[PDB]
Amino acid sequence: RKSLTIYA
Amino acid sequence: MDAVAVYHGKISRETGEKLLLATGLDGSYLLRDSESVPGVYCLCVLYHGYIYTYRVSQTETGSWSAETAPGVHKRYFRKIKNLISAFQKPDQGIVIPLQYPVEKKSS
Repeated sequence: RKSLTIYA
Repeated sequence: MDAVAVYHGKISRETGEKLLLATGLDGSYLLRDSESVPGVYCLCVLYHGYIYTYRVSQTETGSWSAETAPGVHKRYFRKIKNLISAFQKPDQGIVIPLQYPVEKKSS
């Protein structure tokens, strides 16, 4: 678990 | 208006991230209702175990545009379905072109 999202 | 098959509806950014992760197929994508930004949709994409989200909203002209990384102009589409269809090919200002539609309980 950490950050699977990066957005744009 | 919202004629999309991959519309999970109201789901947290975490749900959409876990969904794609489970699939394990690059190019996969889905739709989610931005919590922090009500009224805006987010297109998630699977790539290298990641979930790229793009800002998709309808302007006052009744058109659907996608907001990606800088250096890439936002194209204006007449229909939301046309947007997903355009992202099904390379050179579209994204990390990777769609390839595995994450249907919402219809696979």
